[PDB]
Amino acid sequence: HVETPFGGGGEMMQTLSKVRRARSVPVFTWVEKIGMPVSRFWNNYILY
Amino acid sequence: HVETPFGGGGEMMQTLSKVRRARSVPVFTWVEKIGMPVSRFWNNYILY
Amino acid sequence: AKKDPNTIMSANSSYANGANGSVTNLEIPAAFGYTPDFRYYHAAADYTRRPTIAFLMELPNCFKDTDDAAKWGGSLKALIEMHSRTIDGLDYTLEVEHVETPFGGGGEMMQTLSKVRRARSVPVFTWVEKIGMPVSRFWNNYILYFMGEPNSNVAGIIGKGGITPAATYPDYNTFSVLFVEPDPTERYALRSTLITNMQPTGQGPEMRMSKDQTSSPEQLQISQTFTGLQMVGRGVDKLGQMMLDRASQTGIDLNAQPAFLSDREADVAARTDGYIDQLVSSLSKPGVAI
Amino acid sequence: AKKDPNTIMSANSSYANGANGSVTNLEIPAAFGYTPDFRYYHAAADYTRRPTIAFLMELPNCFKDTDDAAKWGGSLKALIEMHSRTIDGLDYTLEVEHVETPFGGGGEMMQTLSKVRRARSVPVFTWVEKIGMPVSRFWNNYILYFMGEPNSNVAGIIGKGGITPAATYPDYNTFSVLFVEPDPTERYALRSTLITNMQPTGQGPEMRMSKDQTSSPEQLQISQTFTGLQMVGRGVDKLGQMMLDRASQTGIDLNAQPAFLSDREADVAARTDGYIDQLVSSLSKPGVAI
Amino acid sequence: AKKDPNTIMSANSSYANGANGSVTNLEIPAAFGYTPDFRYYHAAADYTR
Amino acid sequence: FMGEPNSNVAGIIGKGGITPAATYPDYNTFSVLFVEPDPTERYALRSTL
Amino acid sequence: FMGEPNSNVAGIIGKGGITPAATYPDYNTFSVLFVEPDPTERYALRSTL
Repeated sequence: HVETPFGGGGEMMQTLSKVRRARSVPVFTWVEKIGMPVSRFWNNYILY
Repeated sequence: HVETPFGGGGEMMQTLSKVRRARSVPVFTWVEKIGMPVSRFWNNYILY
Repeated sequence: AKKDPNTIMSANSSYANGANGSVTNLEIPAAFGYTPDFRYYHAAADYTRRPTIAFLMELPNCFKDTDDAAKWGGSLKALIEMHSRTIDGLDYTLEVEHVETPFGGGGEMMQTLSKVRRARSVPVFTWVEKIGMPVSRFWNNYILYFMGEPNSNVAGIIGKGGITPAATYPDYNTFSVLFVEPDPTERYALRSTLITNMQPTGQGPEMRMSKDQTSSPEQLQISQTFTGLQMVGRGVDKLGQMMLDRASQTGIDLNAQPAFLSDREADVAARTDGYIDQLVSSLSKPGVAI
Repeated sequence: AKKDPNTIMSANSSYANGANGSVTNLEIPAAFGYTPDFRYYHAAADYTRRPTIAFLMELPNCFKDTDDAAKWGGSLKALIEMHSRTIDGLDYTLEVEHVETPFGGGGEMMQTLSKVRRARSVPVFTWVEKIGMPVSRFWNNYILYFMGEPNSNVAGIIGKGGITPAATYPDYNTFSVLFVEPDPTERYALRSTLITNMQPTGQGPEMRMSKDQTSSPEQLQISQTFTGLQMVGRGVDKLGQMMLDRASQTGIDLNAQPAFLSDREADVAARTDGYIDQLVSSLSKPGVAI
Repeated sequence: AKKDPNTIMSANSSYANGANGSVTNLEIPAAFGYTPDFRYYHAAADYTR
Repeated sequence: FMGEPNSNVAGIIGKGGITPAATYPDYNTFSVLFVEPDPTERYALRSTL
Repeated sequence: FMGEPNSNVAGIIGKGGITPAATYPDYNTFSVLFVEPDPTERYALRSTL
């Protein structure tokens, strides 16, 4: 919103300005297995 | 108020200047119900 | 029970000039020398501070232009003098300033007096709210009608016709108070300060609202701060002593006052079922042969 | 306490001719030789500057043609002497100028005395503004009537009749002031100055206006610089000492002055709902027995 | 409260000619002499624009 | 002869004419001598004042 | 003896005939000697003037 004083008393008049939305940042979590397949999968994905 | 020295000793003279009043910023609180009536109501209110 | 006749200053003079009550000699052999002496322990009795008494000395002239100025004055007097839960902010401590100049190069300094000053008092009264919220009403309306109104910054009283000019001078909407610290017996004044030009500064009553039905209802306390021009010296000590000379206590006993209940109400008597009624009406009276 | 008898000049003479108070002896050893000596620490007490005093000496003759000369003179006197918040711009320093020729081709030079001059004083008074705007009105009307008027460039007083010729002379619309810089006790005058031919120059009061309802009302600081023509010497020192001998301080004790209020107000005493009133009327007094 | 009767100019004359409200009397003792006097503190009320 | 809880002032002061110096210990304090005697109670072995 | 805030001048000057040299330190200053003795309070281990 935006404000402007409604007289000198200390009150404000508010006018809608803009509306937005949040943003997602996904984060997954795993536990390694015997032989470390998860780390191999992701590292080789990135590398190749 | 305002201020002006009454001599050099350290006493002070004050004169009334202005009067103002505080402001209200209402804040309601609710608890969600089966379905999601409150969240749906408010989100759709803002959107439409 | 006897003490050294030189324990009490023979006459209040020199630094003790103008004092009201008895003062210790300050020349009796005191402790913290080679050894203490039990012949002079009466002089080791110590000062202990006591609560301050505040007297209203003047009223604003704005009350005259209102209706029921008597009520306004009475409520102001009661609030300042009797309802005061606490009072703070009083202070007239001294302060001294010097200068420096090297005395050679070793690290020794020479000093010469430059100025002497004094501290300021910032009165702060506190109260606890009563049913009907009378204190908040009183102070809010004082500020709104005798000082200013937030939206226009003009006193509401000016709406009434015939308000005299010179309503902007402090005496139109300011008052005075006299503060005295007494001795334990409340017969002699030990300190005083005469502050004038007082009216609220900063915040007023709290004025907050909220809903929580599981919360326990709570008390309200009112804190207000005031302006002030404080005066001290021997002229005000005499005034404080004169004010405290009134409010004498001769003939007063707080342990022989009559009970505020003189007797049991008439309904209790009407009931006729209790301790005394058993003896009066229930038990038989055959006489005692035993 | 005791100090060396030779600390003070035995008699004021040579460069101390005309000095008023006691002047330290510069022949006593100082602290910056081989090593400071504690026997001469009294003479190390330092000079410390104290505020100057303004004494009005003469009035403009234009006051005579006005409706009330006493009011104009009293207002000018109070403004110069008692209402002056600060003063600045007094200076009578010396300044020496030399002519220089080389003493060979290696860099040396012979320097010879050529001239000696003195600085100037530009008094600047400042005040703080009061209800009704008396100071600004006083100064603006002074400039408008006893000095030029912007639309005609002629004095407003001459609108009247009978103003004598020679109205264009300094004695018509100028005054004089004597400035004295006293000692800590204000019994002896250490520095002095006598400036004549004084009237406003530069810019008068501010006189600007604006609208803003979200900004707190503000004070008005008034400044004014004046013309002058100063004198300094020993006759001026005698004049300053003669002024300072007056305004005696004997009998004055500000810690024993009576309070500006001697007793509580009559309306305050009429409410009978205070601290004293409860004792006087509310509580019973059956006596004390034990 | 009580203040000295001479605090306010009784009549608007001399340099106060044409003044509308109440103009303080300028011959009252001020706070910047030898010392201030508490009997004349009503006359120290300041100007606010 | 000591404080009273509600007012914190001695009740004796309700009698006018009580001299000043009522705050000193001699007004409202006393003294005692303690002795430890021997079995025959003729000689003092320990004492305190 | 030192100063008064409202005038920054000693009140004693309100009498007559105070010495013109009243502004020197010997007028309103004193001296003390500090000594630290031994356990027997017979010898001065350290001193300060």
